[PDB]
Amino acid sequence: MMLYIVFILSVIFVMGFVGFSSKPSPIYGGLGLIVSGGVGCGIVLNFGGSFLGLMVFLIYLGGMMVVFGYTTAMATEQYPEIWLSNKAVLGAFVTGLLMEFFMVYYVLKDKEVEVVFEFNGLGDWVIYDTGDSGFFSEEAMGIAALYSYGTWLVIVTGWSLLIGVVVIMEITRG
Amino acid sequence: MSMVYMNIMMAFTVSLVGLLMYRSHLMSSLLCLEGMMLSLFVMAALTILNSHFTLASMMPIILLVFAACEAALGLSLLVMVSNTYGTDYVQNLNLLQC
Amino acid sequence: PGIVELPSLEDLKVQEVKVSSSVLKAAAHHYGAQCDKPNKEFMLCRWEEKDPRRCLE
Amino acid sequence: PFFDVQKRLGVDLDRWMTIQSAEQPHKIPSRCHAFEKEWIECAHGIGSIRAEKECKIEFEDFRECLLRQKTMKRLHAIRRQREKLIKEGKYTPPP
Amino acid sequence: AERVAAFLKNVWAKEPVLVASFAIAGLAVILPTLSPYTKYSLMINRATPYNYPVPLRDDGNMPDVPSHPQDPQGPSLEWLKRL
Amino acid sequence: MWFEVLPGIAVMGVCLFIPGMATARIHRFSNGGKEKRVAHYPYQWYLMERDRRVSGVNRSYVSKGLENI
Amino acid sequence: SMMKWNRERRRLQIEDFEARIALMPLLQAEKDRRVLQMLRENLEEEATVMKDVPGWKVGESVFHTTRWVTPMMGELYGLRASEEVLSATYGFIWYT
Amino acid sequence: MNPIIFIIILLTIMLGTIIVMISSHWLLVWIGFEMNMLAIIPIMMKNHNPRATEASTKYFLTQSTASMLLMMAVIINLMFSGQWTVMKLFNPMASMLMTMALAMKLGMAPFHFWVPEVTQGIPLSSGLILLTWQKLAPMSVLYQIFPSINLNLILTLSVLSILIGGWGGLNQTQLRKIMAYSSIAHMGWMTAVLPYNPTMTLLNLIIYIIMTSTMFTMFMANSTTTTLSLSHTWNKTPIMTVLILATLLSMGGLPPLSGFMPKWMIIQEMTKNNSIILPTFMAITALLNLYFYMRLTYSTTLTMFPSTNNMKMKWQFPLMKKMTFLPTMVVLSTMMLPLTPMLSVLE
Amino acid sequence: MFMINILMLIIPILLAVAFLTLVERKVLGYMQLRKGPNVVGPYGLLQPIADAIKLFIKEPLATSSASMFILAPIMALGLALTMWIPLPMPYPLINMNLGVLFMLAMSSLAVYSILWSGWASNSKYALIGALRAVAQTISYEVTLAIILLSVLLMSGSFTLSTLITTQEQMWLILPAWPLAMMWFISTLAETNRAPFDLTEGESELAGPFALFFMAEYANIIMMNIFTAILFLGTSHNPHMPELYTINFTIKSLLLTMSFLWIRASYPRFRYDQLMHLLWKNFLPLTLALCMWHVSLPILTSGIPPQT
Amino acid sequence: MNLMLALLTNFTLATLLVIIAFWLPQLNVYSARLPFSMKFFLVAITFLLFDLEIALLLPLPWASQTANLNTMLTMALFLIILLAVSLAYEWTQKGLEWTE
Ligand SMILES: CCCCCCCCCCCCO[C@@H]1O[C@H](CO)[C@@H](O[C@H]2O[C@H](CO)[C@@H](O)[C@H](O)[C@H]2O)[C@H](O)[C@H]1O
Ligand SMILES: CCCCCCCCCCCCO[C@@H]1O[C@H](CO)[C@@H](O[C@H]2O[C@H](CO)[C@@H](O)[C@H](O)[C@H]2O)[C@H](O)[C@H]1O
Ligand SMILES: CCCCCCCCCCCCO[C@@H]1O[C@H](CO)[C@@H](O[C@H]2O[C@H](CO)[C@@H](O)[C@H](O)[C@H]2O)[C@H](O)[C@H]1O
Ligand SMILES: CCCCCCCCCCCCO[C@@H]1O[C@H](CO)[C@@H](O[C@H]2O[C@H](CO)[C@@H](O)[C@H](O)[C@H]2O)[C@H](O)[C@H]1O
Ligand SMILES: N=C(N)NC(=N)NCCc1ccc(I)c(Cl)c1
Repeated sequence: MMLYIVFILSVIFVMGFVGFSSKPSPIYGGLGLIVSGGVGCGIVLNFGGSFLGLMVFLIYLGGMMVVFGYTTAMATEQYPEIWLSNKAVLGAFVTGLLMEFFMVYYVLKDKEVEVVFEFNGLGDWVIYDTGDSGFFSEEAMGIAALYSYGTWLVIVTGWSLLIGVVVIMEITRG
Repeated sequence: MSMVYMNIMMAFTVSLVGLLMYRSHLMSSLLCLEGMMLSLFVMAALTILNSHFTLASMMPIILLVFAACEAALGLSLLVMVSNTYGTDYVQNLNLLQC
Repeated sequence: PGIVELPSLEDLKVQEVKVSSSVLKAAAHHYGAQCDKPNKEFMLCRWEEKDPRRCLE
Repeated sequence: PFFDVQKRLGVDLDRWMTIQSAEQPHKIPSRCHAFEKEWIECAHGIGSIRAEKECKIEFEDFRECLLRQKTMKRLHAIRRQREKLIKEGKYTPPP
Repeated sequence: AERVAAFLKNVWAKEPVLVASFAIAGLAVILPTLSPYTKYSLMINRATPYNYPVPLRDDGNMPDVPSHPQDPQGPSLEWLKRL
Repeated sequence: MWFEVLPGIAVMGVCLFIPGMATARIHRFSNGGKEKRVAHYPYQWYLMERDRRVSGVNRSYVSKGLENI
Repeated sequence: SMMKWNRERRRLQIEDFEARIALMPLLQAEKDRRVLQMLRENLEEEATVMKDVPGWKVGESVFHTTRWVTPMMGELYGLRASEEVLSATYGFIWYT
Repeated sequence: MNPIIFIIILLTIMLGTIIVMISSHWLLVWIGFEMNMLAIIPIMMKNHNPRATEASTKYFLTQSTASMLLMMAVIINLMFSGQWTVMKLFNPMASMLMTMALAMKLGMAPFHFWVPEVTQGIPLSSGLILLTWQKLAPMSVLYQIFPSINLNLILTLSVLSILIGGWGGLNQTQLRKIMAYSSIAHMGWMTAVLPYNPTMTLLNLIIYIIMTSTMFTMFMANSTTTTLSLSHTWNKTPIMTVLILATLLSMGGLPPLSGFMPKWMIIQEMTKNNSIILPTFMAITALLNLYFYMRLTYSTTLTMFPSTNNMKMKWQFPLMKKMTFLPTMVVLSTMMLPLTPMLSVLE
Repeated sequence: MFMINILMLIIPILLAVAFLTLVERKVLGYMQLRKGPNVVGPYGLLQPIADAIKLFIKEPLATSSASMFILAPIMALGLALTMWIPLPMPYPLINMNLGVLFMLAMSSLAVYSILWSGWASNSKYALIGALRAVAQTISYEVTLAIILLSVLLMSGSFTLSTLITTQEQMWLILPAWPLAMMWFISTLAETNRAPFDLTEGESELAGPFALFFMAEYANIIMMNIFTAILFLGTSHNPHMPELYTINFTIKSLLLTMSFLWIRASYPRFRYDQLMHLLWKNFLPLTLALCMWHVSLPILTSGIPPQT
Repeated sequence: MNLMLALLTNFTLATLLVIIAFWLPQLNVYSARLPFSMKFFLVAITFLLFDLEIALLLPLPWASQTANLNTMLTMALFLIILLAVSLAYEWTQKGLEWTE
């Protein structure tokens, strides 16, 4: 049911993580992280994080992960090894995949589960806020406040990005 | 806790185990490091959004910006390693054994 | 911990304003001028009591 | 802070974002604003050693608002019992 | 000064794109402090009512607080209408 | 002559006219002949959901006026 | 030209926002009764369903304080049909 | 490196640390570590060689992993308390994750493996920053979260570091590795007393920094990175050998020298808390460090090792290295015991 | 009802792309003192159909990774169609509160099809050509995003239909023609169009081919539709929405035709020269104009409404 | 639901077009480092760092609605200037050159 959409996305989130965490060829590992990034945006979108969700797409996927794939094609792998052809990768992938399914089966059967810690299984919708009738996006108001309240955050963040340029030029000059 | 936190916490653990159990490519371990950031971004965003902590809405963006800058530094080190040995294999980074 | 006291279904009953939002929007400016006093008395109650059960009247 | 430069200079570098009951854009309140306020006011100035014991009621209420574990557990109980009775045909739900 | 004008002519001949960039960037930094209209930006933003204006409990000692929206006391937006 | 370029431009222009014209007429058909309601903020969604309850048929675009007073 | 039009757009926004402010007391009055009616309705069904559960007290608060606490989504729509719950939870996020 | 860039990068290393020390918000603490780590990598890489690239990469992976774990602890703390204030954490799992993250950053055993390798692979000046200034930011966080730290975890980390640091240094002939293992052992003393009296943690940290800076400066003055190279000092700068001897005996904790003071006060604070077995075990285990400090004194000052003919060419030129603050640092490293009560300024 | 609406967008987009190939050939031809297609159907009107059938029954002529060889064209075509769903013409298919950000986010993903097809080429030299194309594309993404932000400081929001309101009285090209100029050139470089068509240039110094071609030509139309909305806003009459659609289509056609006009008029940039055009010319001006457009509404008291 | 339907339609159609494009009747019976160039790597990294600054500027249209315009304008310009300084540094350190 669509009432479990956030949970279903979170399940797909984990499988994508088991994908690249078992570490196939970095070409495929990069693909697994991209799928998890998109699914991670969807989870954030369903909690009212419209701007935050789109930043994952714009910055994490369209920026960072593009640079990761660019670097992989240039300095790591040019031709991917067949996926899961390695034994450890296949074993690690299968091991993680089975753990996720056993988690998902029990939480859905009992509507709760104790995997080390206690988790409710009624659906994430139950904790949502019941009153909202403002004429603005609260997420947008909070993010916009970076320029009024977060003067100090802007200074240190902007400085660190400038030092990022300086440092990387030093590192690579060799 | 709510049901979503189970899988988001699991995703971080999966990527942490991935990071701590190296294979050969240094790039593969960098991807696990960025996977850890992704799960942190999602968990922080969910907590902040659900609680309606308005001013904290900027925090996931700051986390994303700084972590991307850290990843850029890591990628630069990877290419310098690759220039030295022709691969990003971590077994080559064993000179300081002695 | 105790029991959340709730008003009975009968204490909540009232005659509704069953007109659409374009009707309300159209009349909003005269409505604010005409019905200001009971409206502001209600909103004062809500922000002072911080409890919907205390401002039903 | 290790060095409390902010208080010494009176400058607010990062206190504005430390708690959810602080001032927010357009007075948008957090969901647990009233619980955070009560706990903070109970614990103010007495030190964490004392507050851990003397403000336990406010903190337990605040943690309930934050994660809603008891509320979800209670709902789980009522739903689980309702499914039992309906499975036994002893209960018909109203519209 | 003459050395300043000779420098400006040189860059204008060789790097007009950079000269334009710096001139535009300089105007952006300076003009807000010289503009008589910058003060209205503060006032207009403050005059936009995003949340509900919660009324005050009347204690009998608030002659400056209107009792009705159409009473004369309180902020006026007549300056904004004429803007 | 150059005006023999027009027939291909006309076909292209008709192909690009269809999406906008179709969306507008589908919106009117699905919303009682009016523009589709825009709800970008919680306040507008709240009014639309109140309209759905007030409509009596579960359609936010069915409006009740003073006849319901 | 942009300055003039944007100034007029700011005046048009203020007028729109003031229409909302005029209606807010009425909408707030309705929202209070709707929430309390739903909570009261959920309370009738709990009394029936949890009648023979040992120790259960019906409508017992989980909070120590007696202060009114805004119910979360599962408290109001806990026992209602899935279509209504879906609209109340994801309708706005999913709208076009 | 351009001299102006080197200054700006050094100031950024300091600024990142300062942000950690003045912040009340956990995000700013995390930012301080991120900024600090970004700026330190270029000074590890500055000599451009495979060893410096391996050290910078090993350092980056360790610190990045530790910062991810720190951000986890922060987010878990937010979930269970709804606030970001830098103080005690409000969840035991968060406390373990932050403690482990900070132990990794400090290079405490069993997260110590990177310290000897990274220090060996970078220049002496960079190792000086790594083993002194970089301890400030993590220790200042531990100073503020210690009420919520698991006592068994922190004392286990301390005991392991004192053992690993002591044993690891016995097998070393490289001076940078000797300093690395010496650093690991000294971190253990600092964290062992933290649950009882953080002031004594600060005292140990300050004195350790002073003696560590002295030794690195004296190694830099002569460009010595190995024991055998250091053994040529007597035939060039005899004064330097005496200063090295005095400083090493101080780092060994021998009275009447300054390095006795932190061990002396830590033992006092632990005994006031009826901790007797642990301080005694620590003091006896620190004899391992004294052994390989004494070994260096034998080959540097108390015996004259064989020389080389080309050394005579060195007799004709003076020391031109800055040796900044060395005369002050060496006197503080050795002659401060009579002023021990001055530790109250750190209260 | 909604699925009909989706198809009344998808199908016309593909048909418009098909006949843009004819219009391009005929417009280029007449600028070259010739005719272009005029035999295959009257005035060449069946030429796109013959080309389409021909390409799809051609032999589909080893990939270094089958999954990525197939992913790249699906990504290209799927993303290209997705960029159309928030466009207000005048009503969008999906009305997004952050439609401008959505288009920026989706367009940033399009570079993966270049990267993946370079990986799947199984050739060292094709991978290098793909990486050069990617570097060009991301370089011009920088100015496009900053130019867009500058314009939105006059509009007030990320909603695409608000650009219509912002230009009720006047086109945004008048207050922002310096940005319009760099925006227009940036779109050419972003779509690898002449004089920025270095992939086809540097390279020469069936169905799968057709699919990539459709994706690129759909992007070309879409970018010029975006340009029309961004800088040449059409007035919307709610009782006669077709009036908006006619005027806005004409502007988009003319902007698209000017892409062909430019291809016919100039030689090609060198790779290093088009990099300098961005990093040393456009980006400095874009940064200065971004500061200027942050200050201007404040200093004129012309800040737009949030909503 | 509508956006999910649209996305599923777009990519589902793209999959189908690729399918028939690869399978029609034919009628016949019979990981090193890629010649690594450092300059292209620095373009990608420079794009990344500038992209993160753009992420910080995107809120600006909303930030202009604040009453704290004095602070907001100063920080907006400060961020853009620091972006310009980054470009100026790369420019003067030969980071935008394609020779050698
Ligand atoms: C090194 C592993 C790295 C991956 C980390 C993975 C994420 C870890 C998530 C930790 C979040 C759960 O944290 C845990 O939640 C439960 C839920 O009440 C808390 O509560 C639990 O212990 C306390 C004990 O007084 C009580 O509340 C109760 O007995 C029990 O429910 C725990 O005190 C807390 O430690
Ligand atoms: C290493 C870098 C060295 C450079 C150091 C520069 C430090 C700059 C510190 C900036 C913060 C100064 O101090 C802080 O400023 C802002 C306004 O500017 C004020 O903030 C003001 O606007 C916002 C909006 O409400 C809120 O924070 C608060 O309501 C108000 O006080 C703070 O009340 C003041 O404490
Ligand atoms: C857009 C919808 C279009 C609908 C059109 C439907 C028409 C279906 C009938 C298609 C007939 C194609 O005809 C056939 O195509 C294939 C394309 O590789 C050609 O090629 C094929 O045959 C040759 C030998 O003859 C083989 O070596 C080759 O490997 C094989 O591909 C044939 O030479 C041609 O005879
Ligand atoms: C490398 C670091 C670069 C940092 C660059 C920072 C540049 C900042 C330049 C402009 C900063 C101030 O810019 C502008 O100045 C005028 C001064 O009258 C202020 O004042 C103006 O607006 C305020 C509203 O707040 C009114 O009360 C006032 O009457 C009006 O004159 C503006 O509020 C401010 O927006
Ligand atoms: N570049 C041009 N304008 N001419 C040209 N030969 N284009 C390519 C031809 C083509 C490709 C795909 C399809 I579908 C169609 Cl219908 C036509």
